[PDB]
Amino acid sequence: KKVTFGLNRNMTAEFKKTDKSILVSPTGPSRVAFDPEQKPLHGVLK
Amino acid sequence: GHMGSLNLDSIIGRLLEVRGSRPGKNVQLTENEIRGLCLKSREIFLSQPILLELEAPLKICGDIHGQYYDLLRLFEYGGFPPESNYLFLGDYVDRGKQSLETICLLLAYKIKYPENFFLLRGNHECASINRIYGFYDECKRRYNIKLWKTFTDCFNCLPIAAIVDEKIFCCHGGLSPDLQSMEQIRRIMRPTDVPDQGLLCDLLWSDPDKDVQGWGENDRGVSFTFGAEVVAKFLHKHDLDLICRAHQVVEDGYEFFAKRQLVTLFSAPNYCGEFDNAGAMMSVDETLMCSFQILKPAD
Ligand SMILES: [Br-]
Ligand SMILES: [Br-]
Ligand SMILES: [F-]
Ligand SMILES: [Mn+2]
Ligand SMILES: [Mn+2]
Repeated sequence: KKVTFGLNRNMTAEFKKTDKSILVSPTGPSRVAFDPEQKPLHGVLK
Repeated sequence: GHMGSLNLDSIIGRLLEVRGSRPGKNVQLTENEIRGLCLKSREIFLSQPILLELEAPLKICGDIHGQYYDLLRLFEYGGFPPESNYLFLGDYVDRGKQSLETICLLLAYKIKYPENFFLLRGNHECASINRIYGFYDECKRRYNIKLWKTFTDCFNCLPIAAIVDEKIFCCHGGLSPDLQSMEQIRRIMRPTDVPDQGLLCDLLWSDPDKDVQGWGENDRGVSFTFGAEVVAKFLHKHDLDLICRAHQVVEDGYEFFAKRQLVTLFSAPNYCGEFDNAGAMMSVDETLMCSFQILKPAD
């Protein structure tokens, strides 16, 4: 009644086991993995 | 800035450092750093419900089993917390080579983003199981037995199920013949071990099986299998749309059951070197539209 599946929106990243994990980054190796001051927009726990 | 006794930001930085390293490199935290992760996350677990009621948007992940660099790939591809909200379905430790780094990063994100990052209990977050299947040996080799017991006491406080926007029921294993009211889950007191039978056991251990009409006996030696009719009746009775569970390796990283009334997620590709499966996570947007983000081995 509410849940639906949009499988056309699936996305797949291929990788070799020996590849650096950063190499699956959609925007490349300059993306910041962790900013200790970044806050979440809003909680999802009720 | 302010450090804090847990030295949390430093721990996360060191765990994430190896994004730029050859997969397999260890991150060796101090014992007291790891104990801090266990004790603070334990307190957070007990402060939130054992039956988590969550809102979308959310990315849901299946088994990891110590494949730390696949966990890092999942975050790199899905977005590092808090860029995305995460719910994991259990089985963080055992089988793989780096259960330690895996659970430590997960506990650290739990502490860092406690309203946006969630971990359920899987059947391997249990001392009688991870004594045998690898986590104990890893703790003993790289730390000591006492730290393993500290993890156990933490795991005994993990929540057990989650409901997303009153429509997606999530747990590690599956349904139980004793699960009749959600209140029965809410009444489970923590800390608890996983019993060898009963509601808590089945939530962590049971499997769907299209070849059984109702409830069958499970090849794992505990708990049950349940057929498509059991799923249909369960969803109908609780006004739910979907069961989201993990616990079984699936070739595509996700796998539907009973006309998409149930999905199995599994997020450890090339599972412990024995299978050639992809790993996936389910992205649930704010309309409860579900899609899959997949890590697919090539080599
Ligand atoms: Br001891
Ligand atoms: Br089926
Ligand atoms: F999200
Ligand atoms: Mn399992
Ligand atoms: Mn598993």
